[PDB]
Amino acid sequence: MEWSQIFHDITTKHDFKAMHDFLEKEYSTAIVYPDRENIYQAFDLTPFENIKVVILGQDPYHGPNQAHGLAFSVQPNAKFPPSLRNMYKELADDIGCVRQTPHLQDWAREGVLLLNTVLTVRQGEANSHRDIGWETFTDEIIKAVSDYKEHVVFILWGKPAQQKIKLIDTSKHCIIKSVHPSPLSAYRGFFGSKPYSKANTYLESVGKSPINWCES
Repeated sequence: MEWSQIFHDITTKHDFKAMHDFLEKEYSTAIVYPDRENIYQAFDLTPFENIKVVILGQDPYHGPNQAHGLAFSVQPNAKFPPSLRNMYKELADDIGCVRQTPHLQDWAREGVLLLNTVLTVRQGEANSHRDIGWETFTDEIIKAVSDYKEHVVFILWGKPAQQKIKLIDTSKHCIIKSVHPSPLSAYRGFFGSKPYSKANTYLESVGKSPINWCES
């Protein structure tokens, strides 16, 4: 099973023509992030067969040079997000490594699908592309991962991400949940939650190799 087949099935099931037309207009008319060639970078770097972990995000970062198609990741020489800083602090406390690389392409290559639920945003306007169709698309992605894979870890940070438990078959997959790494919630259960080692313990228990969350 490959993403091309899944994407085709989704675009067959639902009519995305109005969404495609809107995004065409938006990219030619406004400043939309990430760069268009990166909208599906999570999928490009983590082929369907390689998925071991899914981490859900929100919409992309909306500042220059930040977003590049992976949830929570920023490019080098971009403003560094507080949630990512807290993810890295917990990683250092959990696994032990201090990451210096600001982007998460390492994690994607290891099999971590870094899936925003909304895949575009206008510059400087958080949530500007909410409710245009992306949530239908990314729900169907989540469901396809749950349906066609076995023994994947779904890491669901924050209540909105946790609503997606309805799309996940908990008899075949692991769910790790906690509050979100944002400063507004991190001190009430994200720090000390050890999601990275919990994910690896699960993967090892089902005969899979762990994620290398550290610098490569």
